Amino acid sequence: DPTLEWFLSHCHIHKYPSKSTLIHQGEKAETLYYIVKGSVAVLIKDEEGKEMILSYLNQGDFIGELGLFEEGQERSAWVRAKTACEVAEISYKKFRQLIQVNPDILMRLSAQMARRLQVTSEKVGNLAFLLVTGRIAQTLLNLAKQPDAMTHPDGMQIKITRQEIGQIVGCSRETVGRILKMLEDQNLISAHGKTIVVY
Amino acid sequence: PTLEWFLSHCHIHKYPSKSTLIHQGEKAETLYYIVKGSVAVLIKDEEGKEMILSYLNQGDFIGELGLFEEGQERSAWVRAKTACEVAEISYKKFRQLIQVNPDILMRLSAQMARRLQVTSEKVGNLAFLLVTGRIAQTLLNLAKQPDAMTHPDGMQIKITRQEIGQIVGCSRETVGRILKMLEDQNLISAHGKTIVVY
Ligand SMILES: Nc1ncnc2c1ncn2[C@@H]1O[C@@H]2COP(=O)(O)O[C@H]2[C@H]1O
Ligand SMILES: Nc1ncnc2c1ncn2[C@@H]1O[C@@H]2COP(=O)(O)O[C@H]2[C@H]1O
Ligand SMILES: Nc1ncnc2c1ncn2[C@@H]1O[C@@H]2COP(=O)(O)O[C@H]2[C@H]1O
Ligand SMILES: Nc1ncnc2c1ncn2[C@@H]1O[C@@H]2COP(=O)(O)O[C@H]2[C@H]1O
Repeated sequence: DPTLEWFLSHCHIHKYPSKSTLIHQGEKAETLYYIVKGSVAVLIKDEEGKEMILSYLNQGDFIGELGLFEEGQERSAWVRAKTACEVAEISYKKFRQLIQVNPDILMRLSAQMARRLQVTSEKVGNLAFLLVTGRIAQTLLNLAKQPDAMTHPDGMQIKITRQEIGQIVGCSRETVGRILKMLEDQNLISAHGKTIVVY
Repeated sequence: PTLEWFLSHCHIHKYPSKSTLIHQGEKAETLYYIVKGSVAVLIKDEEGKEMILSYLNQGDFIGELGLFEEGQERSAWVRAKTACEVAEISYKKFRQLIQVNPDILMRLSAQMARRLQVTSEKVGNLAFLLVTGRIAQTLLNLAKQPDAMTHPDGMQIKITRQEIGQIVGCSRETVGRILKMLEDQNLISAHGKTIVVY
């Protein structure tokens, strides 16, 4: 749309190959990003290097916004390219001028921030209230209802590794393996290889 | 100044302690601002167990999450801790104010950003730490707040075992047992409703 086209005209755009890191946790934040094309993962880590995926973000999503509103902040998480990405970037200083010219661009950003708070708060609830089986079940269901799901005779077919599931729900790949076997035993899914059919 | 201006467009109401300002699932059409008092933001499970997502205080916006897209529900319960004086304004009126001076939206968004940082950390804590570790980190977090008092042995904080339980996801009895253990390990001290984090 015209508002995003205008905003993007003020950005400089860069390509990140798959698996490259756009944002490192702890970096001093002075830059806003916007995904023109591609997908990323937002990750945090514990003291042993275990990773949890806080969110995937996709085309049309802003990234690196959390430092915009107060000076001297650090990046709160790592952001890694899941595919080749084309990403627009703009200094906080320039973005603030754009906001004065047309606050609709701040409305667009803030809308995403609000949704992220909602979704992350839901995740808190899931971790606090659900067991690992329930979190894995809900994750498989949510992934089957995503745009990139594949139609299957028996339901919706998804592509995700045990490692990635573990990183979403907070458990080892071995634990994912055991729970997935349990779910197939219950005739709720089938596991082919890296492919899972959610009935 | 800009706060004064914003408030002149609001209707201000009083809320006694324990009263619910916002109920989860209600249609969101209104923005609030805490002029005085403190609140807790809470979610519930299927068994009625409650978890505190955040405490908010004077200067905090509340009920902001439905502002940017129509037909959304309140995402959580917000309950008065102390009695509160709360400014209220329709989403429609607020959207007009933003066009006059977007600094009011910058202030609100600054809070959304902080909340996402905090809530994201909570996600990590729940995923990575056992109950003892979560209680420990909670004490550490409280010790960092502005309302924490300096003490010869560290920072003194004020919180109940029920509140800690609601924050970390465990019973008040579990909190009680673990605080005793943590004291034995020479990491904290306790006294009724007051805790010193070494
Ligand atoms: N819970 C979350 N949901 C979605 N995106 C997030 C979340 N936490 C952090 N991020 C993104 O990761 C970025 C890391 O850099 P910033 O903190 O500047 O901005 C952050 C957000 O864009
Ligand atoms: N509580 C947890 N226990 C184990 N692994 C976790 C936890 N939270 C996140 N993870 C990550 O999820 C990953 C799943 O695959 P891995 O076992 O190879 O590595 C795991 C960790 O990096
Ligand atoms: N994770 C959180 N941290 C702080 N405040 C929150 C969080 N989740 C919800 N809230 C507040 O609770 C309110 C519930 O109503 P809204 O969804 O309209 O707006 C929400 C926020 O103001
Ligand atoms: N897993 C859990 N076990 C017990 N209480 C919980 C849990 N998760 C959240 N809570 C809440 O935390 C509260 C701490 O005080 P109560 O024991 O009175 O009531 C508890 C519940 O409402």
